[PDB]
Amino acid sequence: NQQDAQINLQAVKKKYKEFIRTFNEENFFYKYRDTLKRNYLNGRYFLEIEMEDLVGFDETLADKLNKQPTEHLEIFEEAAREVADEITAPRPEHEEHMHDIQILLSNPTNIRQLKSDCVSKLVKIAGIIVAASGISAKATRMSIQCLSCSTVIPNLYALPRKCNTEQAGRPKCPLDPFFIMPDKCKCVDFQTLKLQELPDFVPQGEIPRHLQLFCDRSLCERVVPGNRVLIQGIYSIRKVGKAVVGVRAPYMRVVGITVDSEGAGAISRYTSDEEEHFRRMAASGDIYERLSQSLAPSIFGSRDIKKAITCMLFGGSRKRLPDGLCRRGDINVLLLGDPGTAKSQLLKFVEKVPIAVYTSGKGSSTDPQTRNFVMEGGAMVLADGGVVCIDEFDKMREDDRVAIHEAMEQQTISIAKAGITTTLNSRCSVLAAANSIFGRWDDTKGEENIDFMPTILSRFDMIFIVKDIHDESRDITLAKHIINVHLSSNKSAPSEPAEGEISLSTFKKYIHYCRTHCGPRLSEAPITVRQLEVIRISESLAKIRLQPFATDEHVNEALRLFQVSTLDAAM
Amino acid sequence: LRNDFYRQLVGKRILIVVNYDIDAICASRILQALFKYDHMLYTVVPIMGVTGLKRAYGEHQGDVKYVVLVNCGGCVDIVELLQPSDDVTFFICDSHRPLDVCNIYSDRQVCILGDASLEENIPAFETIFYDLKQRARRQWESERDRIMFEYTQFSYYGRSAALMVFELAWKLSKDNMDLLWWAIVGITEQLLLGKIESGAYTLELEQIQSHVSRLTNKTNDQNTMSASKITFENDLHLVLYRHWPVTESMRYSRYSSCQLKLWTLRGEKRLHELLLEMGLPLVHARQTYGAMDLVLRKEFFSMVERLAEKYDIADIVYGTFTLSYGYRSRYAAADYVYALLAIMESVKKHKTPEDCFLEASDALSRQHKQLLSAGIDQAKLLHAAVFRQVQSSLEARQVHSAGSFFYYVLQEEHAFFSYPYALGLLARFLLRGHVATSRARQASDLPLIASCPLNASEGMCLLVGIVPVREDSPRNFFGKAFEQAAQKSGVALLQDFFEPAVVQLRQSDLTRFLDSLTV
Amino acid sequence: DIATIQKLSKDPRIVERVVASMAPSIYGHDYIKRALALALFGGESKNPGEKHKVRGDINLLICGDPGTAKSQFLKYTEKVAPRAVFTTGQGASAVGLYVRRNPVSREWTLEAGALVLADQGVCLIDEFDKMNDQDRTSIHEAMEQQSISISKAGIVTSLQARCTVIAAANPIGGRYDPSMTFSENVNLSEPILSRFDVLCVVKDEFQLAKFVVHSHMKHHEIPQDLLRQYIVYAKENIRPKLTNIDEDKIAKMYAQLRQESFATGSLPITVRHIESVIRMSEAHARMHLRENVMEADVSMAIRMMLESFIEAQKFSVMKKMRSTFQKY
Ligand SMILES: Nc1ncnc2c1ncn2[C@@H]1O[C@H](COP(=O)(O)OP(=O)(O)O)[C@@H](O)[C@H]1O
Ligand SMILES: Nc1ncnc2c1ncn2[C@@H]1O[C@H](COP(=O)(O)OP(=O)(O)O)[C@@H](O)[C@H]1O
Repeated sequence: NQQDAQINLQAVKKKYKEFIRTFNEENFFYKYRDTLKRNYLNGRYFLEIEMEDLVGFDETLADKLNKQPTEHLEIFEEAAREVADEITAPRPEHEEHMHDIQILLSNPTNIRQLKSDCVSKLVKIAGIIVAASGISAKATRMSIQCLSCSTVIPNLYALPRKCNTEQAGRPKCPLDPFFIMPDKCKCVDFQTLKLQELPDFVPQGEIPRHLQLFCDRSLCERVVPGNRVLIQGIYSIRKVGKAVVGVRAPYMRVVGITVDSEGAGAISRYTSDEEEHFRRMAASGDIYERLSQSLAPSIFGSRDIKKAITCMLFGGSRKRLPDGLCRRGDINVLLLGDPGTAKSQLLKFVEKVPIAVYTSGKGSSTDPQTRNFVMEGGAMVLADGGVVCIDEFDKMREDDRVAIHEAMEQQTISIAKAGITTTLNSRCSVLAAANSIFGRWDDTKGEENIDFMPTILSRFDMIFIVKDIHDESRDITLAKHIINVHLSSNKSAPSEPAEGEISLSTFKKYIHYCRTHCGPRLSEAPITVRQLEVIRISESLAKIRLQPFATDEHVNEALRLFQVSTLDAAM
Repeated sequence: LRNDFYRQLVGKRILIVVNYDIDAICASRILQALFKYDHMLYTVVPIMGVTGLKRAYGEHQGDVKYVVLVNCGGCVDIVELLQPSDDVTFFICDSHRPLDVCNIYSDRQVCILGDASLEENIPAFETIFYDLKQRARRQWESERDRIMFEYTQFSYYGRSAALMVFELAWKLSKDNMDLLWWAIVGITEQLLLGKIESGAYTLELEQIQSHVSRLTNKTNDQNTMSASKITFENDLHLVLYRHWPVTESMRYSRYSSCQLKLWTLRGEKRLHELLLEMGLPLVHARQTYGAMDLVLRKEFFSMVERLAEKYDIADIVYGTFTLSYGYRSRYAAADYVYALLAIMESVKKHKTPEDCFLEASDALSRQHKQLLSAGIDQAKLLHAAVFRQVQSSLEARQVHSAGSFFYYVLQEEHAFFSYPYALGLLARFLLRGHVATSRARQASDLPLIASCPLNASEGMCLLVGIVPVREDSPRNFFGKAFEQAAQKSGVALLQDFFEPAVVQLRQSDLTRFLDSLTV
Repeated sequence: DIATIQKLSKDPRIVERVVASMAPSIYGHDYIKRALALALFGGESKNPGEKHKVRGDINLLICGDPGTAKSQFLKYTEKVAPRAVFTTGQGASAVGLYVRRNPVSREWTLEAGALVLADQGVCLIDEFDKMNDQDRTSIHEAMEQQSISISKAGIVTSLQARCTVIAAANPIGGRYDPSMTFSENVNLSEPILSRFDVLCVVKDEFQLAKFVVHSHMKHHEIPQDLLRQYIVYAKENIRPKLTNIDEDKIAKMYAQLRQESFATGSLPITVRHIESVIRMSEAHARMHLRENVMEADVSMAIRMMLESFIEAQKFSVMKKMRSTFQKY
């Protein structure tokens, strides 16, 4: 109790506690005080605070606090418990027992700026998460048979010479009869967190550097990779010294990160006016052919045939049976043709317009730490509800072309590198893109576009080819569909003014209601076995007209779209 | 004197709160309160121009005879405009100062709050409204040496809007310390010698001081949080000291920029070489003052006041006020007026101007303080989008001399500048740049004119006016100057705004207007 | 030392002045003086709204001969450029040009791709056609979708591509093919060539000998010690855009020459065949600091297409000549 300065107590003595009990303005709302109450709505055992409210009281703690928070934040812990435990009952008549807590703080900086000077010090910076480990273990105390004292620890030595199997007369017991007894112990968490620097601070001629992090109790299970963070930590150490002389320890820990809310993407992890938006357009029975000029909302293609998408994104219905089979609710569609038609950028947009990945061939596609063989998996990762559209089928190795035959016609998945069998499946699908042989002159004739199999042309449906067909009338138009489309690089906003050819995000959630209600069906009702086996698109229209049911031949609208394809394999 | 008039104010009424100004709400919100204080219901006006005068009042052809005038009076022989007056009384507290004597007399329907030691304009009624022919004109013109020296040479503005109301009200058992802050709002609104002159500022070092250095109604126990009365200190009106780092002031400040030449490099080396003499760090010169470490933040002004004595900037010490409510802050009165203009947002909804007026009048409450933060934000970026034309201009030299003044034109609008008064600022930022600094002052001290691209309002060549600097008090010929080409030719001209120095031409009928106006 | 550039290096006379000092080796092949007068001179973001980021890359090659200068092809620009990254091709090219997201643990080192280093720089290449396809996978889509794809490792990561592609390859099966098509003149792929931009060719039939012996007797215009910072200015300063000036003309260059030059070798005409142009028609103002673009820079761009293209088509060679020399 050296009360001249640096006192051991003042904070928990009267001060920080009383600051808490002074954080008080009227309405009877201005509190740092009932916060934890509504934390106690569940037993959260934490609380958030600022770095510029102490300054609202003083100028003396701010500098004294930020220096040795390794002490102050546990002073604050003690203040917290010894204040809050008053609250379990006004007078002595309710308590199971107290418990443990947390306190959480809140100008940014970078990684290439902080060094030997910036040690034992609190900081604000911002980065981008990479990956990190699991949740293992840590305690605060336990004890030993030999003396049975709660093994008090400074920091989250090994019982020197005193044994305490000792006072039995003489008979002695040197050199540690200390069997650590964890049944008496305490317990904490861990994650060991991770960051990458910005894409703005010279990783180009140089290398992008980074460092490791360290967490404690409740702040794991909070953060996963592909996110963007702001933080406060400590520049602290793990090694010792005086390594040709003394090279040593980087890391940090956490105190109180603050993460980002980047705009409009993250309806991913953490309204009914929009339903009124949704439904009064579908009240109009003008969506089937209206949104045949929407899926390419700003450029030309598939125009009168884009109606055939209405079945696929909603899909049919994975109509299980009493018998064995789980039918092909997944169903596949095709494109194929030459470049120049905007076929590269169109599907580029389609990733923007549910969830997938997009490139073609060899570019997805068949650690030095804690001796566990990780395996991140296969191709249902982003596609089990997500579906894809990709080029270069034959333009790909044939080792990773068995899987497609297992993936696709059935999702007949399995594993054989080690000895265990992933029995995976998915509600997924693909489209194909192309630059294979000779296009429209090929499609009418026979069957050699792919130079290995007749299988393909097996379990696929509509054959809609991409061409740059000579049409002198349309030559000038697409000679003029292309300049200001490119030039001024301007086609952003005025596509959304359409009736229902609009509002990509609204469309995303239109759809993620539309299919996402139930397994609707149909009504009672050249016409071959495979073309037939389109019955799944008989099912489709009840999500397209949003019916329960429909009959055969009003939805043979698609047959007018498919007979276009049949000319390829007419005879 | 309205100790006799004010006590008449019990019947029906209107509280006009006149055309665009900060002065308005300052000197009215007081009384939007005081009306329900006397159990009076209040009624208010959005005004944008004399346009608004009778398209609003003409909707209200009644006789409600306890009536305001502020920011107008330089309008008409106000019975001739406001003819439905039979005995309908008006009450004037206008700052639109130089008024004609047509408007005071018929002394039933106006009240003369005019008393001054300048008795020079007496027979104007004995000249104009009274006027053998030859000698009549001899009087007419030889005394229009003084009369037309009024209202045909220049124009200016006077004194407060509710400091009169303060003078009424501190007697009435009312110590609304908040409303004294509101007074200071009105002070640095236009009494700032940086904007329009006080001079007697140095003797209002006594005035409100003696009001409140008098008064600590808790002289012994004043250590509480809410509504601690405000305190005088010698401080700055440098640009927005508080929430952004020093280097933002040192960049975006004019009284550096006029004297230190900062947009170029040697400004910066020289700056560093003074931050040597202060010995401040550079991180510390790039964190918000509220964000920095402390003893530097503490010892700032103590050193800056003195060892800035020697380096071409004499006039950074001023006298000002600043306070908070509790523990979140310490606001500054000067850290507000540049926030005020931020909701003066000239958006193309048609909703924006008036409703933002309601918003701003909702703003000066202690209860309504969240929004002000966004205003501060906007102001900073505005101040740095200033530069968006400055170096591109001052180095490209868009500058036009054009005779016995200096001439500028912008030809592309900004959503920043749809709101007009930017046109005053950039003039007052940049004439310094080249036309003052790369030369002697001989080519510096002349006023300047500023085009206004109207990319939204169909093209109408909006304008504002400017003085030479270091002799400001010599009133603006531009009060008249632009009537020249208007008087010579006249070309689609309007004076639709309250102000003299404001006009509206056609997009493409402006050059010959100039060649007329060159003289 | 700024009195040269601002008065001398923004004319179109500079395609003599700079061409005076472009390739101080011998007189030969005045085309590429124009070419390299353009080649370091571009790069643009202009990402559109709602679609993606579109395009700012250049993509070039010539098919040479053993005895030509397709080895000694590219040297001078190494020192000068704001960014330059050199690699001779396969023979010792590696695949490192396999990242499970397994950060390089202690004394464990594994490596990754150099494309982002000197992003907005170049890959300077001989033996381009020799390299390995699994490296070509990385090398391709930088130029197509402005991104590339690590393939089914722990991560399926990418690598940022705002950059340019140049090379100095060797022919196929010999020395050189005639006006007969160029896929068989040198054996690249097509869907890699779909993203390719610029061309020139070096054959020779029958001053120089006196030159070569004088140059073998060395007993022992632009300034040399600045000339980067001008090209910085051409890569920095002036950047206009425009609507269709008269390029609707190209609905003929599309339709007619799709169909007059119909069936010999006459596919390779596209909007990417002029997106290639679009990258450098603008660049005339990067050279000139124009702030606008007219048909002046068009016709010179067409003089480059007019001249590069005619070699890449069948020995029906006049198909370009009457058809476009009026636009020369
Ligand atoms: N009808 C069209 N509308 C818009 N752009 C088009 C059209 N036809 C071709 N294009 C152009 O084609 C380019 C894409 O060509 P791409 O499909 O990549 O060729 P390839 O399939 O051989 O790679 C786009 O940049 C686009 O500008
Ligand atoms: N048009 C030319 N201009 C200048 N030098 C030439 C030209 N043609 C051939 N040469 C000569 O060719 C020599 C280089 O031949 P080289 O490029 O090494 O053959 P390769 O490419 O198969 O290795 C040079 O030393 C140069 O003098």
